[PDB]
Amino acid sequence: TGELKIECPHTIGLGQGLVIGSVELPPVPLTQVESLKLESSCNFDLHTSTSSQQPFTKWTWEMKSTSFQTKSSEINLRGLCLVPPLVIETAARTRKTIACFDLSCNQTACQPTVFLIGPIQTCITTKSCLLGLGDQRIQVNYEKTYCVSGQLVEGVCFNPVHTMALSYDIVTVMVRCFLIAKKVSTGDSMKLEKSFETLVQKTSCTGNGFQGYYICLVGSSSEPLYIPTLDDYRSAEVLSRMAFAPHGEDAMRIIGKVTGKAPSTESSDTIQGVAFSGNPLYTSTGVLTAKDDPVYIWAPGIIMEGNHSVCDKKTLPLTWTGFIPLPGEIE
Amino acid sequence: TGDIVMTQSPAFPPVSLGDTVTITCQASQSVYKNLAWYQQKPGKSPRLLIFGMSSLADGVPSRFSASGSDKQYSLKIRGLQPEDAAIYYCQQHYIAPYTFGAGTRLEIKRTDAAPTVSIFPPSSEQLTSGGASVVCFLNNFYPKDINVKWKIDGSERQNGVLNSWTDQDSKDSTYSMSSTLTLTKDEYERHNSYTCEATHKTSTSPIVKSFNR
Amino acid sequence: GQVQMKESGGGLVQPGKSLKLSCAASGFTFSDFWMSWVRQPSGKGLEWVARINTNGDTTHYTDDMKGRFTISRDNAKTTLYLEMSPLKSEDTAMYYCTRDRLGPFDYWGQGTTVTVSSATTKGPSVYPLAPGNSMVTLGCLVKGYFPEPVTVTWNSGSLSSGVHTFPAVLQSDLYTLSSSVTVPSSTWPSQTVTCNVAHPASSTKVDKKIVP
Amino acid sequence: TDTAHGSGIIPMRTDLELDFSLPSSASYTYRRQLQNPANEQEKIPFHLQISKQVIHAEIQHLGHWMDGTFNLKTAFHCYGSCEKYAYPWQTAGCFIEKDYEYESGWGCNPPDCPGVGTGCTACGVYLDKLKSVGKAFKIVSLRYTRKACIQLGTEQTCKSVDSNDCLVTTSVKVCLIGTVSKFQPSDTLLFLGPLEQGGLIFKQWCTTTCQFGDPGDIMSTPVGMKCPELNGSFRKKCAFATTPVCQFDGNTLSGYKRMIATKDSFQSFNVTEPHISASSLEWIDPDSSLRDHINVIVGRDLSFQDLSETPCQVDLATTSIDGAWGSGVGFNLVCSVSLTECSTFLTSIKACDSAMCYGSTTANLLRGQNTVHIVGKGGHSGSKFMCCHDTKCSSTGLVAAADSDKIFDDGAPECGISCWFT
Ligand SMILES: *[C@@H]1O[C@H](CO)[C@@H](O[C@@H]2O[C@H](CO)[C@@H](O[C@@H]3O[C@H](CO)[C@@H](O)[C@H](O[C@H]4O[C@H](CO)[C@@H](O)[C@H](O)[C@@H]4O)[C@@H]3O)[C@H](O)[C@H]2NC(C)=O)[C@H](O)[C@H]1NC(C)=O
Ligand SMILES: *[C@@H]1O[C@H](CO)[C@@H](O[C@@H]2O[C@H](CO)[C@@H](O)[C@H](O)[C@H]2NC(C)=O)[C@H](O)[C@H]1NC(C)=O
Ligand SMILES: *[C@@H]1O[C@H](CO)[C@@H](O)[C@H](O)[C@H]1NC(C)=O
Repeated sequence: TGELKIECPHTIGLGQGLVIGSVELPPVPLTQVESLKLESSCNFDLHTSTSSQQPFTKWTWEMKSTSFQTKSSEINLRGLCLVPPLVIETAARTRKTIACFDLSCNQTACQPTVFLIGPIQTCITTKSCLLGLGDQRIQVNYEKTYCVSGQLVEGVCFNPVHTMALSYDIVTVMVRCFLIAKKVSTGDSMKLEKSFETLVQKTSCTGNGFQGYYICLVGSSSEPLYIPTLDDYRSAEVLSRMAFAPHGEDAMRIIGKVTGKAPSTESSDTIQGVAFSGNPLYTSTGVLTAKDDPVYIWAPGIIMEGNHSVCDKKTLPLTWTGFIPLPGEIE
Repeated sequence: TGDIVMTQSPAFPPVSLGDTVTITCQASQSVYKNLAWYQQKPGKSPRLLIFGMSSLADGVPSRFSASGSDKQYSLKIRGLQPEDAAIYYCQQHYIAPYTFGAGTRLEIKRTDAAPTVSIFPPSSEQLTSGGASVVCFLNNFYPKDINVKWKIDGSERQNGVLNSWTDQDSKDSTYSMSSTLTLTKDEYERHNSYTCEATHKTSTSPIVKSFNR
Repeated sequence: GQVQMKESGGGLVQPGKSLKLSCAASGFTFSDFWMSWVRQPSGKGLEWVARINTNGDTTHYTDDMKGRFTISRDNAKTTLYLEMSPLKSEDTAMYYCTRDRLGPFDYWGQGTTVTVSSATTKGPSVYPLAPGNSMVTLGCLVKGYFPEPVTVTWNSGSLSSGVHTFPAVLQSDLYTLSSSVTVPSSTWPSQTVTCNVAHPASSTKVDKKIVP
Repeated sequence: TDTAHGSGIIPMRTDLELDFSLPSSASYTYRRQLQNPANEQEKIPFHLQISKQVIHAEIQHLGHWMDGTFNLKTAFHCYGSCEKYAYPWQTAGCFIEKDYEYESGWGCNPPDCPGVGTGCTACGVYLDKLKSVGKAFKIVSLRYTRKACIQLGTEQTCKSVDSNDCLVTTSVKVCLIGTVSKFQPSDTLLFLGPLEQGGLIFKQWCTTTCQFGDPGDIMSTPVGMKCPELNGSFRKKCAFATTPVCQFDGNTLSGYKRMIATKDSFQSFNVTEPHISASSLEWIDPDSSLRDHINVIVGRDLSFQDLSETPCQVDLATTSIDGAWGSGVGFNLVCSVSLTECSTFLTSIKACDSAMCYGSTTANLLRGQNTVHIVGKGGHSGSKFMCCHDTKCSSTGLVAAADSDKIFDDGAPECGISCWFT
């Protein structure tokens, strides 16, 4: 039994906050990954979006005798954290709970990371409940916070700044973000990879057309944070940490550079990365930055290219976990 | 006056490049930690090196350090470079008035170099003024002990000559000297040949460079 | 970002006239530090002169200049001033405006020269030095100027390598110095080497092309 | 109705010199009555009020202290060189990489790559979860100031006495000469939270050669990040027919973790009324760990004739009481002090009874009515507390039923054993 801890605040407050928790489970063989279904015995209202079938290009490597053979094909996965637009943003109002997983994989095995997001009211209704994923049971524990006004962060009770203007103590908090595909008809407002390129590039990249955004939750509970929100200091912070740690923040053995075709029907290579063996470390899921219409990739045993300074064959991860410093008061 | 005196010993013998050096600064009274070290390159402005007797100033290389006991402090430099060959001062700021020191100048010890001598005749623009001036340059030599001598048609001339010397270079640790023999047009039109001789320890034979009129 | 301080207002004054020095500072909060003036004679040690606090209600001076020097500041323009009473011959030095940290001085400016003498300004004369191989050298003579200093550059100052500006010599109220430059024989007289001389007091600006 | 609760009368046959050692968070109140040696009935008041110590420290902003987590990864390649490919640790905030370029033998080789001297084994140590934990400042210079006020006869003079200054008048001189300080230059003050919570003092704060675990290893300077090196060495652990993993036998805990572990081994300090700017840090030390040496001297040429014409008249009356006479409860007395024939007059009022005086309060009275509060502790059941000046007291008093960081020295003769347990 794994443990997914939810830190519950003393009050609901302004209504629009969500609780979030997550746990990384033990390795399962690859052949079992396509069968994985999240089950819930919990007394909450599961959003059905994530358990539908979702098309991915599977990209894999084998030793050959540069010394690699890669290949790819299109498959359907279910239960992954591909959250539709507005679902997280309006979950406090709809009273919907999002439960989904990401995959961190080597060639032969995957560690699912289960994410649970939902309304703060769940803390009134629920002390503990169970999720299942394949053969693993997950104990969700809702636990009331030691603090009076904030959250337990690095063993310290902390409340961040709230005002919209400019004016403190500084505490480093966890941020968890989910990639959302969202197109507009006209212009470049949703061209997410262009935002990264302005932050970390010298010269002009021609074709990074992916349209979407990240939706993030800060700490154990917060209102959703949209990335990018141009004049928000927290958005700026998350983007900068993404730009320097594109596979998130926290033995794996690097083998070499690999390329491949995504989707597999492409005549030439559209993706690159670094093949590895040993313990999976980063998530193995992302989207090509080059296509407006998302091309989703699952690349077990390969760290797909996420360096924003590169122009071609790069990706954005489906989920991203890191840390940002927040100004506020320790109490 | 009842002020504190900061004894800074000048006239430090030259030291080789890349070695470790240490300059001392003695005080007439214990100031305990209120000591600052400064660096004044030749021609440039002073520069704060170390404050608080142990704290490096911003923009100072990591090869600098300072310490000291009661009224006896030191400044240590490890891995000498040709740049940091200048004058160093120590200032106490414990009790008013905040006084400075005397100053200690370093000297990098390099290999002996031969001087690049050159002579220049008076220009046509200077002849309009009524006087003449012969210039003789001696650049990029070591050590600083050098001698110059002027010859007019073989005869010795040791009056009306104005010469100056430059400090040690911050790039190759060499010295230079410029001598100028000033005369009038009435006297310049009487003689034909002018010679500029130099005597340096790099060669017992004096180097000669002359020109005719 | 970067800290930059420049002095101005110096020159030559008669022995018994007044003079006010200015100093413009930038790159830091001027209204949060103590300011101070420190002068240094020709080839002598440093000498603290005055000190002012943030607003300007507390000013420290030396026991020598009893009411002769007056330090002031303007936080609106980030400027430091030093008004001087009728001076004497013992005040001829170079004055620096420093950022006093209640003790040590952590930043020094360029420094301006103040001369207190009964002499008159004299205009310099720039004379080129033509050769008379492998590495040719050229000269530029600045004769008969007063007072110090002068500025000598080569081709708008983009010849810092191989340059040698020599200290001037005083000959009965008339200075004179010379500069030496070294360029390869393939550049001269293939390219136009120009000597630039500037004298602030006499408002002199001479650019001479060195030709055989 | 007056009572013998006067101040210490001092005949001015010789000069009056005094030495003081004021604590850091202490305010002194020394008052006497200087007597003319030619007339017993000619006395002038002398009051000396010294405030607390104000510490002014010109500091250098070191920046923010960062806390991170240790992580190690290994990257293996069969052909090529180590300086040919990229690694995920090279793009982190702080990273140190040691690679075994061209050192591919056969005992450390995996089941793949049957080659010798052609592979590459890179090892990367990086730090993640970088979050600020405190702010650090470095002391450049120190300055101590105290505000002093004197009251001699009818004259009143105040000044902020520095170390290089003295309050000098025609008859009184107050100088500040020495200061024993807990702080000294080149010290590093670290504030974990806000200013009022205090901080810690570090002497060996690393500046040039910082290592992971030292105080000040990871710093968030305004120019950018300043990452340290590691305290340890790398090694390649490998088995037969397995990919060579990379080990690091060194320090894993960060500088903040070790500081939290041995926090009790560092010097602590508190601050009160802090004022920090881009160049200074002013505060009053409440721990009373600093001592100031003050020299006061009053000449005997006081000219008692000039300081006697039109003295300062003071009338008072007790108007309110609140508290208890028990030793520990305390009481608060309200006095209506009326100052006449003087614009401003610095004195002090005491809450006295038939025998003793259980409290005092120094105030600079203005011409007219003045409300003065006096705190007191002690007294008996039938104690009728009254307001009192030097000698004159109020007409009536009040009775009750059922430290402050001030020092009072008026030279009054205290009651003996007759006032103990009665
Ligand atoms: C992808 O990642 C997975 C998970 O990280 C990884 O598979 C695992 O590998 C380990 C070690 O390689 C396996 O561990 C074994 O566990 C059994 C359980 O009883 C042990 O008995 C075994 O012990 C023997 O082997 C050791 C060899 O060094 C000896 O030290 C020991 O004394 C015993 O002789 C053994 O350690 C583990 O079972 C798998 N896990 C799964 C989920 O299959 C996999 O290697 C990674 N894939 C790649 C291609 O890198
Ligand atoms: C991210 O991508 C850029 C571009 O490929 C890499 O930048 C190059 O890095 C090498 C070695 O650090 C330098 O010699 C080049 O000059 C860089 N080129 C450019 C255009 O910046 C960068 O190293 C990559 N980051 C990684 C792999 O972490
Ligand atoms: C700071 O104040 C606290 C208050 O309880 C006290 O315990 C502590 O000793 C003080 N610090 C010092 C250095 O005295």
